[PDB]
Amino acid sequence: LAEDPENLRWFVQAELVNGRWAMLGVAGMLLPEVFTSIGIINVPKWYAAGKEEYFASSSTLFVIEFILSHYVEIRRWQDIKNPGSVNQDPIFKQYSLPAGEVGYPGGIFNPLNFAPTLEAKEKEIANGRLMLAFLGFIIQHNVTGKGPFDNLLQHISDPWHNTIVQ
Amino acid sequence: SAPGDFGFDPLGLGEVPANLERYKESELIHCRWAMLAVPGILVPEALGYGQEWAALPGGQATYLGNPVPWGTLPTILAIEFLAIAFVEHQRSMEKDPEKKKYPGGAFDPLGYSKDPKKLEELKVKEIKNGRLALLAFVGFCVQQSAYPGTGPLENLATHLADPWH
Amino acid sequence: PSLVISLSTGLSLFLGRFVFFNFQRENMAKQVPEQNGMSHFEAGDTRAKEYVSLLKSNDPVGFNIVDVLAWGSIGHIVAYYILATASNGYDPSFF
Ligand SMILES: CCCCCCCCCCCCO[C@H]1O[C@H](CO)[C@@H](O[C@H]2O[C@H](CO)[C@@H](O)[C@H](O)[C@H]2O)[C@H](O)[C@H]1O
Repeated sequence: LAEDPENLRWFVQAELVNGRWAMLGVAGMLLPEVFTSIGIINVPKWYAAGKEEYFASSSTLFVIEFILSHYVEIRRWQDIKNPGSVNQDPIFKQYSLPAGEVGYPGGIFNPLNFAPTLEAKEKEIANGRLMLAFLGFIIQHNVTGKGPFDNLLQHISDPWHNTIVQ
Repeated sequence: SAPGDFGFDPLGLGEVPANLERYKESELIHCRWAMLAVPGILVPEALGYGQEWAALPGGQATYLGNPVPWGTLPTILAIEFLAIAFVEHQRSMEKDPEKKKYPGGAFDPLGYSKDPKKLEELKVKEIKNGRLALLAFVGFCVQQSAYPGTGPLENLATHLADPWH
Repeated sequence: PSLVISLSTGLSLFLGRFVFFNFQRENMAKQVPEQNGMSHFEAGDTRAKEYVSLLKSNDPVGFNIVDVLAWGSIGHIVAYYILATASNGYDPSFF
């Protein structure tokens, strides 16, 4: 007998998790542009600490890392079904405990709210999308090239290039 | 994740609430036997000098008459599984509240039957140590359960090694 | 290499757990109950079973193994014989 727009919690979240990890995603780039120098795929190995002991390996620099993340990630699941995270800023966003205009079922279109301080994650909405779709762009044009813009000598007009494989 | 929140009474609770893990108090003390065996290493710089039965050279006392089958293995073995039938025989003749025979009726009023015959009895700390042993026995005990040939000879680098294997 | 008599030792471990009750109470076969002639009727059918009767010699005749299985197996079966050997007898240690 259930009709239309339901979901409640759901993937309103997903967006604000994608964009905030798309924002902090392009923060991966950023660096190699004003003073260009080091970039592309890099296989970075990140930034690297001191010159004492390491040499290419010293074991997996991430698998040991992500066990920690784990039981600090299922904690949003330790949240999304039954709300709980003192700050309370994604599940519905802040302002304390409001947005129950969608927490107890019955959305339909609901835009929402949040931040005792002035406005909202609202013009921190756009900045969510532009970054989720920017990656789109960012890892779209690798497969062919890796640098952005110069001036009017012989770059910003596109001369001759190789196309896709075939 | 087997104790991923589930269980009711006989197969759920009943079998387990202490019982199976109180019989897994054996697991810990058998592991106490196994870690009353292995700690021949544990403390480095020790003074072992040498018996202890190693690598099969002859046996207990050679025996004035050919060894029973052959080896030091079946001599200590074949007995074990009939002499320690002492304990569990007594463990499978129990019951929780009072003991008489198979009398009249004692299913439930208030007081509620009892609790695992030998329940927690409090000390909800043996279990908090029990599962720890189990996790240890099951867990990184495969630090020495995959390719365990060499002993300890640490040379300096870091840790771990992945796969590879 | 093989303990061959490791396990025939082993199997009449258990069927002497057989030598049991031809002896001890009353007759054969807890006397033919039901065998020939044919059960009540019974009928669905039918009985009995009893999770409750795996005792009686669990403890006593769990020795039966070590009988033959000791001194009468790897240790040269009854050396204490003589008792009419001349159409022949012996018998003689293949061991
Ligand atoms: C959530 C459960 C699943 C949904 C599927 C089931 C849908 C429910 C079916 C409706 C049951 C019968 O309802 C029935 O009564 C109406 C009024 O009493 C009648 O309706 C009629 O009478 C009215 C009188 O002014 C007119 O204005 C209406 O236009 C005309 O349709 C119809 O005969 C029918 O609509």
